[PDB]
Amino acid sequence: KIQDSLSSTPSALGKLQDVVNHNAQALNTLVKQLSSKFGAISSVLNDI
Amino acid sequence: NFNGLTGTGVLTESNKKFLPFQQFGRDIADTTDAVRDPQTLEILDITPC
Repeated sequence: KIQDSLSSTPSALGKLQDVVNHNAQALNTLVKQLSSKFGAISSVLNDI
Repeated sequence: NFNGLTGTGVLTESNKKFLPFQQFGRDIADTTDAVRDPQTLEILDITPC
C-alpha cells in the first residue's frame, strides 16, 4: 500500500520540494533586482 | 552601436516578429535583447560573449 499511497497523494513529498523551490526564487529576485534604478538616472551603465 | 546603444556581444539572424511601431526588445533585466538596424529594416539578435 506504500506505492498506492505515494501514487495517489500528490503532496506526500512536500518537504523535499520546498528545498528546491526556495533556491530558485532567491536567484530570481537576485536577478530581477538588476532593473532597479536605486535613485539614479538609469539602470544601464552604458547609457550613463 | 545602434543610435547610441554601445555594447558588446555577437550579432546573429533573428526571427522575432516586431511590429511597425516597435523597435527594441527586452528580457527581464531592463537590458536590450533585440535591436533593429537603422539603414536596412531587419531584426537582429544580441547574445553576450
